[PDB]
Amino acid sequence: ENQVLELLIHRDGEFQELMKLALNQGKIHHEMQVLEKEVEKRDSDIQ
Amino acid sequence: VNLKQAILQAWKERWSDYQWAINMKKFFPKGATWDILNLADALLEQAMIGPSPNPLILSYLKYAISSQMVSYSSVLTAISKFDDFSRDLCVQALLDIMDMFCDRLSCHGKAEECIGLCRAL
Amino acid sequence: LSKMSSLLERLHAKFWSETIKLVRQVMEKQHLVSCLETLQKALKVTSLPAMTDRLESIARQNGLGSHLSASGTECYITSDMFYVEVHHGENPVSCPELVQQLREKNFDEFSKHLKGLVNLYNLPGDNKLKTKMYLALQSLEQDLSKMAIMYWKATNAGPLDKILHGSVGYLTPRSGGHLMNLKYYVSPSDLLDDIILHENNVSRSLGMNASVTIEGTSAVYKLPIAPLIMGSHPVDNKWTPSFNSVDLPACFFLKFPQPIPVSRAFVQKLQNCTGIPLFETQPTYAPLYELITQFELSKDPDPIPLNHNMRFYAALPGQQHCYFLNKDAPLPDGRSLQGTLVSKITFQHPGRVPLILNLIRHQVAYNTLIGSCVKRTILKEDSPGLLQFEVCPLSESRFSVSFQHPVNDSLVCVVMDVQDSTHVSCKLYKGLSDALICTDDFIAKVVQRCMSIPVTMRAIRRKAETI
Repeated sequence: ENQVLELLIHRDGEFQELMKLALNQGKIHHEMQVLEKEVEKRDSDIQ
Repeated sequence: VNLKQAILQAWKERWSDYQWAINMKKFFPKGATWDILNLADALLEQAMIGPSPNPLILSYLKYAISSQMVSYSSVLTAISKFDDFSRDLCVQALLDIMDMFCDRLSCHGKAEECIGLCRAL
Repeated sequence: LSKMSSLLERLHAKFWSETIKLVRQVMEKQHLVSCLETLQKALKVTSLPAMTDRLESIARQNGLGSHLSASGTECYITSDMFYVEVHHGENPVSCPELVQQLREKNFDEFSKHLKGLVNLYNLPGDNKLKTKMYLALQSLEQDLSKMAIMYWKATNAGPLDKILHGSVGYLTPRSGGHLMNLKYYVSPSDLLDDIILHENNVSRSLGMNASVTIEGTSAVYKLPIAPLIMGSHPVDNKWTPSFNSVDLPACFFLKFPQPIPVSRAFVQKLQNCTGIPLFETQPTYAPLYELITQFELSKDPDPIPLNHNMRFYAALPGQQHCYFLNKDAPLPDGRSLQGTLVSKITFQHPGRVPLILNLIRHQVAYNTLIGSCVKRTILKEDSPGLLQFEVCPLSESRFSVSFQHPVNDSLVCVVMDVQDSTHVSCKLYKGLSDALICTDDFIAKVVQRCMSIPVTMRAIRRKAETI
């Protein structure tokens, strides 16, 4: 059939977009953790 | 009910021959049997303006000739008055118009109208 | 909606090595795979085998014998053409254009170029006469190059005189898929976009072109294989007598991308100029007003017809024009200005092209002048202004526009007659009881600078109002 051949291509054109989405949040993970560092030390500083 | 003013309005939008005739009556309450007006003469003045005479004025002249209430004498006098032989198109058109209604020359009316027809001829 | 059914079938079947074993057993003992490959070709990961597959698929659609010798160097082989990228002779020229499409992702234009090279040989020849036929073709472009060289020797002016008013037209010699094309016209409206400089780096679609090339014809004709021009006049060109020559069943054709509306007298003066009939059978002649309106409505595509009803509207910054083309006007000959559409021109020897293109230029100029009134703009039933204009032809290459006096009440007629490609004379007809409006030379200069009826009407209106 041919309706599924495009359907693979339709799925093909979206995970490559989704592949960089996981990579984008990888740089994001580094950003979130650093913020907590001063949150915790600040909490101790006010405590 | 001025001749030029009504003819321009008739010319601006394409009208059939009967509609223009119907309309002309509406424009002026007192027709006075097309004598003072010189309607046949007025059409000629519009016709000769262009290098090639427009067919719609010629058709209006034909319709006026068709009605018995338009004298043949006035048309003949108006045609004879123009002359000046500028170009072949105008003389050919006048030749066709003259060829259309000749050979009958029937006049109905008073005797002085017949006398005027003789002078026009 | 078949995705859900496919998922259900997959779930049913999901409850491999066996398949591989079965295929292996079949292997030990068509177009569908090619279709899958060419459908996957568009998104192929950029790499050398991927471009090899892309080129082989392109050859498959084009019918070229797909033969490969390496991963980087490929050869296109067919009956009489042979092109290598990294017959009956060597490679013509290493044109930079094909390298330009090949080095980038411009394979569609590359495929069209290959199809054009193939179409150069759509001939019914026996691979020897065809060979000779293409050899003759060379002779023709040499002769037209000599014509252009002679005209350049005539005067060291700009390419504007080369295109508009000159023998033949501007040259773009054949290179790859683009054939040798001749520029003969650009309209002043098309000349200015949004003042365009006309230096040598002019595009091919900037206006319209006129290609000359060979297609097979039903008749057999005597054509020169060798170049026909060997001696050159100081300012003229003389064609030496033919026969080498032999009765080759083909003819030289001048191809137009789009048809031009041409009057009947143009057709008979065309056979007067050439002698070969343009139309095999007699076509149906119609007044060229509808033809020109349909032609120049195609310069601005729209799927929805305008429903103009021969009442055309024109929008100007200060004026609004209502136009009546007034088709079937009574000419002295008794008929109207009947016209047809032309797309192809037939000719025997390269000595016929200048007069043919001059007549084409005159007809195109007249058609553009007539069709300047043709517009897609609508400003319906506007009581202020809305001047009424009527177009009426008088003779071949002649017409007139009759309209009410802008100030007075009598009619006024302006008659136009086209002399040459860029030559148009103008005359005025006015009543006995009227005032001065304009001069004929002024109207002629306006026509020569714009070539558009509404602009001329605007100029006349302004000059009469200033008085």
